[PDB]
Amino acid sequence: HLDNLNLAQKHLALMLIPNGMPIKTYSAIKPTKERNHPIKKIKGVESGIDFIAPLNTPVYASADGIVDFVKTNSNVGYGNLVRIEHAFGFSSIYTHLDHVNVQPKSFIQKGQLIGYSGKSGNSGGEKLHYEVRFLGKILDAQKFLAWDLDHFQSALEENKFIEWKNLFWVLEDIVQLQEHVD
Amino acid sequence: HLDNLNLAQKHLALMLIPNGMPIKTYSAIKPTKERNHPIKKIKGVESGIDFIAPLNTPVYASADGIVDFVKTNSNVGYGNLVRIEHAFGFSSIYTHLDHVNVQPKSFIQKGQLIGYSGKSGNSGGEKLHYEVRFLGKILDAQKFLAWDLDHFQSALEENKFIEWKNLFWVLEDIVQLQEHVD
Repeated sequence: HLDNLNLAQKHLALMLIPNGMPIKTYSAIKPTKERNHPIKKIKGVESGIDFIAPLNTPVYASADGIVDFVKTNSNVGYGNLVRIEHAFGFSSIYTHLDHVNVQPKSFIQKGQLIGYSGKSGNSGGEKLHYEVRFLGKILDAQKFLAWDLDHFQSALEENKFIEWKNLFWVLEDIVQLQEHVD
Repeated sequence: HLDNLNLAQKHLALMLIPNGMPIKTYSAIKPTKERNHPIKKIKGVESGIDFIAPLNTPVYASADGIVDFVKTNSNVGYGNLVRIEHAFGFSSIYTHLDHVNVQPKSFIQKGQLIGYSGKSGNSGGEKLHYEVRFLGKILDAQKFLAWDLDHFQSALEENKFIEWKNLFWVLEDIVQLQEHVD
């Protein structure tokens, strides 16, 4: 069934689950594993990815959801940050920000501006730190960056801890309900 | 706009956000405020509702989501329980269960069986304890019990802490995308 998903299922998944790039301009992308981790201060921690980008680069939500946590005047650890809760257990986090433009409890639309990149906290310089998690579990963010309508299998290969078939069964019942209402 | 929502928005909201009764058979419904709270052991705690029902009554998910936490062999506090995370910050919890039939990380469909009612923990007898929350904040569960297609304003009157207009703007963009794909 993961090979024969319909377009309605694909479009719905890409509104609800993080996908694509959260920033339009960057000079480099590097895993956080390869620098001193913002909290643990050692290399080798599986912890998402950093977009090397100049101060004040706009940062955009990677899927619909709700803001559940922000830090707006912090210069320690992750620094200023936004965490977005998405459907079906996914979350995305955006850190080291210069400025935060959304409030906790605010509903979020995919592509909405949520802040401006900075160097706050233990950043190692001007960059956006980005993580995608599933019930708090760290995932390979690159698989979600590369996920789009023309590359739909990308995120589905993050399959060890996520039961994608069962998620798409749930989404099929949502798409069928709207076809019945058309 | 909350008066002129289309049917596609209404149907989508009722798949994603808790609504209706999580149990088919009960003798009484009473707020948990009116009994000794499972944890605090005093009256007057705003804490959801209890369905007075006999042991082994099946318990059903009130919306689509993901199981984020279970207790399966507990006889203290809330007892055996399932917590379901829904989209847009909502959660539902089902407690005092005799048996739990879902695992953490499992995707859930609205109406799916999730366990069997019991008297586990500080239950005060055979009952299902049920709570609906928004980013961890307790809500008036009766407003979600009474919410359905023919009574669509019911949950929308829980309006003090939830920006329903903004939520429905987000849902409108999902419904428009599927109309464009039809």
